[PDB]
Amino acid sequence: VDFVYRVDSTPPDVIFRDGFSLLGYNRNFQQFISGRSCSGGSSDSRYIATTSSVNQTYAIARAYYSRSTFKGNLYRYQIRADNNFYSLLPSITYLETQGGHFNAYEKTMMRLQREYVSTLSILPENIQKAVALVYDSATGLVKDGVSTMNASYLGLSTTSNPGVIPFLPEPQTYTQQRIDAFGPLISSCFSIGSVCHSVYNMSFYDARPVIELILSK
Amino acid sequence: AMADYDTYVSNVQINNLSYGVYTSGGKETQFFCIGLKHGSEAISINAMCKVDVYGNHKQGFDNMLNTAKYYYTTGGDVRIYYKENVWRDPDFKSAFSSRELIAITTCSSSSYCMGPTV
Amino acid sequence: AMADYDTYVSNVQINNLSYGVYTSGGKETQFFCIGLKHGSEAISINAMCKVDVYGNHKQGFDNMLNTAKYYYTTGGDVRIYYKENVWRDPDFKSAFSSRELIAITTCSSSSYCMGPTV
Amino acid sequence: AMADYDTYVSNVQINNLSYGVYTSGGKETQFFCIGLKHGSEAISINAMCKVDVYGNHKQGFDNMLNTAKYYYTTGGDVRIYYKENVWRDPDFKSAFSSRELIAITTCSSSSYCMGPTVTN
Amino acid sequence: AMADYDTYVSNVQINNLSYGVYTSGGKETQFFCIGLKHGSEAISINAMCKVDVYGNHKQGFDNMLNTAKYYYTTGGDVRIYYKENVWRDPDFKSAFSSRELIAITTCSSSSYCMGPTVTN
Amino acid sequence: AMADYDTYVSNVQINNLSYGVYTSGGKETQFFCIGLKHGSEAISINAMCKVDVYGNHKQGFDNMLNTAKYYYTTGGDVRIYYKENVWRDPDFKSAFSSRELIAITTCSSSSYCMGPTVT
Amino acid sequence: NISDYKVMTWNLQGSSASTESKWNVNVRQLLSGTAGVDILMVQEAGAVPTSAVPTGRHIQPFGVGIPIDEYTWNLGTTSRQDIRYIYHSAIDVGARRVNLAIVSRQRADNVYVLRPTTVASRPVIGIGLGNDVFLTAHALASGGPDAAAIVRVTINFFRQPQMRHLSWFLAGDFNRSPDRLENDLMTEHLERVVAVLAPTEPTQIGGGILDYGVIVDRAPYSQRVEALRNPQLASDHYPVAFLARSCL
Repeated sequence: VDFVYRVDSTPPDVIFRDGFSLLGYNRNFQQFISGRSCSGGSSDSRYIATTSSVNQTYAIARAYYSRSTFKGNLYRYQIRADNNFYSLLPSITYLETQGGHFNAYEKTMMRLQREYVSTLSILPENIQKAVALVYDSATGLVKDGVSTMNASYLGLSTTSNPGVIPFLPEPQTYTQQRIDAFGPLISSCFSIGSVCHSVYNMSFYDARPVIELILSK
Repeated sequence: AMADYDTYVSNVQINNLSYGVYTSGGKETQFFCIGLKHGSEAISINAMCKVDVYGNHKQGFDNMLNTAKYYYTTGGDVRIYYKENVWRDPDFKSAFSSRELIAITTCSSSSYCMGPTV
Repeated sequence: AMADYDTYVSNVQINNLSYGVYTSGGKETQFFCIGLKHGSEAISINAMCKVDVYGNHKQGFDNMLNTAKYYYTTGGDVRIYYKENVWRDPDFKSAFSSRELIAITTCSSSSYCMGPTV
Repeated sequence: AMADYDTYVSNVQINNLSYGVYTSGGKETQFFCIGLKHGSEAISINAMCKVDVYGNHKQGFDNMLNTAKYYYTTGGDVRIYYKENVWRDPDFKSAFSSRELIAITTCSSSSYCMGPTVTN
Repeated sequence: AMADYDTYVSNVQINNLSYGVYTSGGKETQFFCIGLKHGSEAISINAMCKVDVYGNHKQGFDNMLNTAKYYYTTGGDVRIYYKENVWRDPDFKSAFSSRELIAITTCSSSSYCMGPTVTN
Repeated sequence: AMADYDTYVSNVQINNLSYGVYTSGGKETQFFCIGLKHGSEAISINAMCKVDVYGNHKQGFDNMLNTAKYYYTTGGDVRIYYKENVWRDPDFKSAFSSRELIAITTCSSSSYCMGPTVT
Repeated sequence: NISDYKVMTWNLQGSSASTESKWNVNVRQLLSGTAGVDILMVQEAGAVPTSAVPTGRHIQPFGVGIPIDEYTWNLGTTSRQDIRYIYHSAIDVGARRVNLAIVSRQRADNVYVLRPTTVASRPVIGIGLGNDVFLTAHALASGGPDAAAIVRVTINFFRQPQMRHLSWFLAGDFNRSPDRLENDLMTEHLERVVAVLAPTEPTQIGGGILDYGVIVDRAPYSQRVEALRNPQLASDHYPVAFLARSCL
């Protein structure tokens, strides 16, 4: 994919200066996909989650705007993907050839995310623009407001990495674990607090029971 | 306009659930009940039930049951349509509710939920 | 061309649901309705309903209902096939829609949804 | 006082499930049983069953099965209403339980669960 | 060799799903169709349907639908057994396929799926 | 003891599933089968099935099927009660096995699963 | 960004153990695993491990062209490889043993070699990974009088227009108190351009904080990098790690 997206409440004059920073050093892959190394868990992930879906970012913003206790504005950041951005599936496949097992809840979450992970911090050079998101209290919809183009952006001819994440820890023994989610089955790593900042801290539910319901009866 | 759709409570969450089998009036019933909150606030009208072989509308027991279970899981904002003074069993009324569950619809904002209004 | 498959909206998301029990025309009914949006924007053809004991196709009520619930949960892109001017209950049409839900298919991209086109 | 609702355990979680088919008393049955814990501790009454063609209430087999499975899935706090000394098959009673499952309600706090309570 | 299990594709994924109601040949029907991929590449054998009141095996409509929905949701590797040249409604055939879905089984590895196989 | 509950495998995981429609002995059937493993180990007793209109217990086809799908979803540890030498269709038996699936119970620890045991 | 890597500096000059033992036991300890150190700056390493394998890569460095040798070094087995890259500077001009090395988890895109103006001063070597450059240095033993000049030439090289996009981080044996280096930098009107990152505990056994880091303020999230002494004591110098602080 060429371009991916994140939502943040930090305004463009700050993000275009600093970029996005990793929570920590935790390379564990299934802890990242399940949200356990993200903001609702150990909050030390060595990855930044991005999505290729613009519609998902509308859902992220609605989940924040819909809360009575949330104040402030939200921006969608458009990010050029390069060789440090990985899709999930090749690493899913590779880790399975190491004896790793992902249950149906985790596989379900991963394919819904349309997720590309950055193994490094995301530089302002990769951030092309910011689009303010406007919330309509009467409809609950989120629309595009003012766009701001990043003068520091570099239009390099890169694209996302089609291979496996490097230095992946060898998979741990399988265990059923909570999967943090918010909104319509959005991984918690897409929350604003799942990148390190210079912020409203969304709460998450366990996606497993919800997924179990739509898979059964 | 729509009969039995005149009374509702909007933008609530289902925060409690009850499913049981019970003998009432010489008949073997199933019932379920939902409990409601309004965010962090408790509300007075916060329970309503559905019985499989009693009430104004006996149909839809399984579908309403699973629908209640779903919104209890998601915690999502919903509007509950209910009818008052239905259940006659005085032990059931005091244990649960005298209200019959009519319909459940979602709320896409603090202002709007699907379904008819006054 | 498949009869009743000529009118549809593509790449929408189900962003509202309604399920209820209701007396109409001397029959005890179940119904559900889906609310639609198109990414960021509202659309005019934004509600359509299915009734268990009425409509051009009474079969598949439970299956359609669970399918609607599914895509409401995931928020994924779907194509909605529907039929205009079905429901005759004037209170129902005003509260929900006159449209009967016919089919729901998945969209694997912004370009393609499964099923026939015109 | 709702009949069959005076015996229950509160603020427990379903931590085990059994489902099976079984011949009992010359009839083909289905049954399921739930196992209970109490947070991080065990509980002295921790098993109860439902049979599709036997018991004080034969209705609701599928809905009670689906509901038990749901709370196994969530691990959330429930109250379990049950009836003692119901199953008379001596093999089943010692393999699973003698108790019949009557109702399952949720507990929204450590001190409140939905449904009637006995005052003592 | 089990009858109607001689034709199948292995280690595929269900990446699209259609569910609808439809009058066909004077009968009210329900049907669903699955869309297939093979990892990265598309395949010609990519649409297979089931109809509740038509086909070589009308039983199991709900269970097959739930099964198809399951693997569409997880995106897991499956094997699809199907039967060619079944649906004779020309509008339905042109919109989807003529293949009747017969069975779905799981693929625990790149090289193994559960179910009967044929020699070649 | 409970009849048809004397044969079981404990602390296994369901790692494969089959569901299909099939004509057998002139009757239209549904069936499902479960594949098993024991942690990182393969086990020889690894497939057992249930048929909607055949077997020693024809009841509970959907409930057993949905239960099987659930423990396939979670990969949790289960005990499988089953019965040997039930299915007589030779094409079915060689494709899967002769075993009829009787019950599924959970194992909350490496040493305990729900239900009766034998000595 | 610098904070994305686990960085460490260690001076090998120490006790009775030879350099080979220091590589195969101590350095291995420090780098091993996915949680191991990603970037290790090493001083007074006269030889790379005997396990190391030359790559033959003809490295033509930015700055000045002294011979830098690239090596692969397997920390795992023949079946399960764990390949780290070693960049070693043996000697300068005629004689002058430099004995600087940087060990990296990934192959270097670019290599940098800088010289201060000070007469007998050892060069500064560095490796670029994407937008990040990691450099090491070893100031003169008589009080590190070239320490500020080490930092100065590094600042001035990477403030060139074609280099200003890069984040750089320098760590090594400065042979000078961090406070004294800070005052030198303030004297040279450079205290506001770089941040000195040093542990609170001595880094050589005699006492005194001699091994630490310097980072450009302009590097994004440079304020997250914290200097932390490692407890290891296989030489006269403790290793010093540079690790991102917890976010919150």
